[PDB]
Amino acid sequence: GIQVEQSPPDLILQEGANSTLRCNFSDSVNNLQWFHQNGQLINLFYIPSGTKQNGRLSATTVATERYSLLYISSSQTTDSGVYFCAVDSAGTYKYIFGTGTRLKVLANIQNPDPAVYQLRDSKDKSVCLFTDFDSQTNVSQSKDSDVYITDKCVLDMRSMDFKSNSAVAWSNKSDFACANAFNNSIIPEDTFFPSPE
Amino acid sequence: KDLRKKSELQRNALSNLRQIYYYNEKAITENKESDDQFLENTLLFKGFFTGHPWYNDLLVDLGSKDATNKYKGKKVDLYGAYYGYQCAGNKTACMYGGVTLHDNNRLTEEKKVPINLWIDGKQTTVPIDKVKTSKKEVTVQELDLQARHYLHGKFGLYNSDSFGGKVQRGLIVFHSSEGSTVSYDLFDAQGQYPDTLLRIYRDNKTINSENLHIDLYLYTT
Amino acid sequence: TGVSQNPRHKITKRGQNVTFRCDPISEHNRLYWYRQTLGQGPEFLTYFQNEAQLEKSRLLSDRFSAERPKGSFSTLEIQRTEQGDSAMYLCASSLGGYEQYFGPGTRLTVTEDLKNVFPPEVAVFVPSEAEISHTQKATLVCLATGFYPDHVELSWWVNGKEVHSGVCTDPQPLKEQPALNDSRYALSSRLRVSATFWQDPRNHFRCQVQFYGLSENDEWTQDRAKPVTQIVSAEAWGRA
Ligand SMILES: [Zn+2]
Repeated sequence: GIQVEQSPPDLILQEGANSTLRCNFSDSVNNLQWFHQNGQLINLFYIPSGTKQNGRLSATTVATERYSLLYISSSQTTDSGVYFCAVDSAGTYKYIFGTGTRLKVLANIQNPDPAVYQLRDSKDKSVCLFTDFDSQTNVSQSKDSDVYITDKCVLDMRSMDFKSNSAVAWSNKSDFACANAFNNSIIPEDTFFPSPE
Repeated sequence: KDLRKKSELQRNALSNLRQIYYYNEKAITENKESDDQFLENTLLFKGFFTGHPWYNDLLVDLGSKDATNKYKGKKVDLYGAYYGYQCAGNKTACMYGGVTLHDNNRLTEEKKVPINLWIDGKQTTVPIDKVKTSKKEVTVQELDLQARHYLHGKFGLYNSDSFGGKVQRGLIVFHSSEGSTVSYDLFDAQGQYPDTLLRIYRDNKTINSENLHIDLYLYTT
Repeated sequence: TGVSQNPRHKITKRGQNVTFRCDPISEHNRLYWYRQTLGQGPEFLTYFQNEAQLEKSRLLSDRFSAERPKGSFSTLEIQRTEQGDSAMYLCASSLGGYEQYFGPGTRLTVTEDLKNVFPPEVAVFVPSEAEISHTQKATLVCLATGFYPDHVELSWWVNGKEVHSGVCTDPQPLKEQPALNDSRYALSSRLRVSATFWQDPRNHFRCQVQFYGLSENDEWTQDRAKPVTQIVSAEAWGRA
C-alpha cells in the first residue's frame, strides 16, 4: 500500500547549524503534514504542495517527484526531539506516519570544565555528578547491576548566559566512589576529580 | 426465513448501524415549512439547526417529484435520522423521509405501540413505553428508530460478537389493524455508510397508529 | 491545540476493560484515533467524519470499539487489556482532509497487579564545596526513585516560585530492575544557581514530583497507603 520513508533516522546537529530533513512517499497526496513531538504533536506545516515558511523553519513538497523537505535554520537545544512526516495518499483510507527523524542538538559549550563531584543528601546518602563536559561526550551505562547512571541533559542559566551538560550516577553500595563511577564512559583525560569533604 | 446474516455486513456497516439507531441525534420537530429550492426530490429546511457546530440546514430526500409537490412549502412534522457524511455531494445535514403533514395529525394522548418479541422462538415481555407516537398517521421511520434503539440497548443488536452482540438475524414487522404488513430485515444493510443505509426511508411510508402493534423476531443462529 | 482528552493517565490491571474520551475542536467534522508505542510513530486505529465511522485499520483487535455517543465527542473502549496495550492513545480532529490537530494523549499502563503501583521517594542532594570553589556555581540534584508506572512530572521551586532557568530533567526515567517486566523507575533533575544564591540562608529550594496513580474508584487491599495521584517533594535551605 502507501509507504512513507524519512531520512536521516537519527541526526546530530551542533548548536546554530542548519539541516534538511527528508520525507519520501509512494503515492500522490491530498494531505502532507510535518510535526514535532516533545508526547504532544506540534503542527509545524500542512504542505501537500508548494513552499512555506514559519520563522527558523521552512518546508517544500514536490507532489510529482513524491518528496517533502524540512529546513531547520540556526538550530536550538529546544529543537531536539522527533520530527514526523505524515500522509493520507489519494482505495482504503489510512493516515500513515513515518518512523521519524530523531534530532539531538549539541549545545555550544564555551569553556568546558569536565568534573566529577560527590553530592550528599539534604536530610550517608550520596550522588556522583559529572558536569561541565563538552556536548560531544557520550555517557555510557554501568557494567554493574547495582549502579544507576542517567543520560546527559543541558541546563541554561539565562541570567548568566551560561549552558552546561550533566549526568548522574548513584549506587546502594558503600564501595561506590565518584572516581570509578563513570569508568564505562570515555571521558576527557583532563576531567577534574576532587576529593570528598 | 431467508433473513440476511450479521456476518455478511460490509467492513463499517455494523458500526454505522450502531450510530444511526443508538447514538445519533434525530431530527425531531413540529410545525415546519420547507423553503424555496429548485432542486427536484428534495425539501430544504433553512436554519433547522439552532446552535449546531456542523449544520444550519436540513435536506430531506423523498425520491420523486410527486412526493416533493405534496410537502413543498406545506406545514409539516419531522421525525427521522439525519447524517452529514456524503450529504449534498456546506453546513447542511441530510435525511430520507420522516415527513408528515402537520395539520389535524396530532392525538390528545400519546399512543404506546405494543411490542411482541421472539428470541429463537421464545416470547419475552417488552416495556410498553419503548415505542410511542403523538401522531395519527406515523412514518415507519419514526417507529423503527425507537424499536431498534431498545434492541441495541438491551441485546447489543449492532455490537460486535466480541462486544456481546449475540443476535445474528432479525425481522421487524409493523402490523396494521386492517391486516397490512411493513417488514424490514434487521441485517439487510445497503452499503456501509448512512447515505446508503438510511435509503430505506426515502419512500416515506406512513401507517396508522390506531390499534397498531410491532412484531419482532430475533435469532442467535 | 483545542482538542481535549481524558484521562491524561490511566493504570489498569491486565484483563480489565478501559475507556478513553476525546473532545475535538467543535467546528471539525473529522475525528481520528491513533496508538503510539515507545520509540515508534503514531499508528492509525480508526476515523470518523460527522456521525459516520469511515475506516478502521485491518490490524485492529476485536477488543477495540470506537463510538461518537452524543455529537462531537468520541469514546475508545479496550476490553481485556494486556501488557502490549501500554501506549499513548492520541486523538486528532480536522475539517475534512485538511490540517489534523492532536490532543494531549492518554498514557495507558497495563500492569499485572495494582500492588506493583508505587509512588516516588524524593531526595535533594546539596551542592558540593568542591563545585562552589571550582566554578562559583552550585548544582542541586533531585532523585525521584522507586515509582511505578513512569507517569511523573518533575518541577523545581525557588522561594515558592517555579523555575525554568538553570534546570534539566532526564529525557526518560530509568528501570531500577531492567530484568523485571513491572520494574520500578528512577528519575533525576538538576537546578544550577550561583554559589552566592546558594550561600544565602534566606533561599528555599524544592524538588516537586507529580505522580499519576490510582483513581478514587480503584480497589486497594494492602497494609501500605493507597498510591493515588499525589505530589512527593524534597526540600533544602541555603547555607554559608
Ligand atoms: Zn402481528
